[PDB]
Amino acid sequence: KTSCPIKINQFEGHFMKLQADSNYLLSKEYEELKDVGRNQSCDIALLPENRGKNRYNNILPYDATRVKLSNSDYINASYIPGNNFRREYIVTQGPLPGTKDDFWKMVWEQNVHNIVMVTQCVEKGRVKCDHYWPADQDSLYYGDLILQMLSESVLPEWTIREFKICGEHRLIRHFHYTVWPDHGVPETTQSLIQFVRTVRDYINRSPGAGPTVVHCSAGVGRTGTFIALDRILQQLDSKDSVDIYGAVHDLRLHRVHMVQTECQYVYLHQCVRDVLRARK
Ligand SMILES: Cc1nc(C(Cc2ccccc2)(Cc2ccc(NS(=O)(=O)O)cc2)c2noc(C)n2)no1
Repeated sequence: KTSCPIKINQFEGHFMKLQADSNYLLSKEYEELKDVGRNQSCDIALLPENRGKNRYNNILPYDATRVKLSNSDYINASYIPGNNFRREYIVTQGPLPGTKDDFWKMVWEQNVHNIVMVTQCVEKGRVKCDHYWPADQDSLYYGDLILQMLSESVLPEWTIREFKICGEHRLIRHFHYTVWPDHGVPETTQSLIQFVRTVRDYINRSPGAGPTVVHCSAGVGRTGTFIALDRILQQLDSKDSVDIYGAVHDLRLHRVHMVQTECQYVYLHQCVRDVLRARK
């Protein structure tokens, strides 16, 4: 099983059916995804060299799909296919104090113009991501790069920041969703749907951009849900039919744990359901 497409017109009843007996058919599909991609080696991520480069020792890129620092080429970051092309996203863990120069190096080399962050830095007193961009308008050195924040706009559920980066100038936009708790789901579908549509709008406005960066803490759950939502919301505009199973499957061929909880998988369905409810 690589794909379970569901006709737009069948979805409400289908999803009803999925949620029956305590999400019983849902848990089965989610369970079926469990081992996807997991036959692949993680050997470079496991070198002694690289140990301090990994936030979490069980969340490592596959050797086959890992992003490489041009060049010790090692970053915890994976290439991810999207609705439109094969290297559409780069997905990474929340930077560490000791890898934030690496992270900006990758951003520069890969021609990234848009970053999506869907974790906070510290949640319930637990560190999730370093505060890896400038704290104000003063320019900062990140290895061989200089970065300056040009603007920060704080909205209730996300904050958009514009940076200028120069090497030894590109404009970068950073879309930070602030209300998605780790291992959890946002409070509403409407919020993330609208954030997803905002980002994609700007992506469309970014001629020639490299991959879009998406990250959270480990770079798998909220990051994987974000991207799966981005992909299906495009399918809802182009197709008779949406393939939530297929999307998550695909993400898993490329990185462990993409969409990391059953509830995140349920939430993807709740999103598609509500969009279609709104249309009807
Ligand atoms: C070492 C070790 N770290 C872990 C963690 C964090 C963790 C550790 C111990 C208990 C619960 C979670 C890593 C982790 C941390 C955060 C996220 N969520 S994400 O930020 O949205 O990707 C996903 C994974 C994990 N959580 O789910 C899975 C799968 N791995 N497990 O072993």
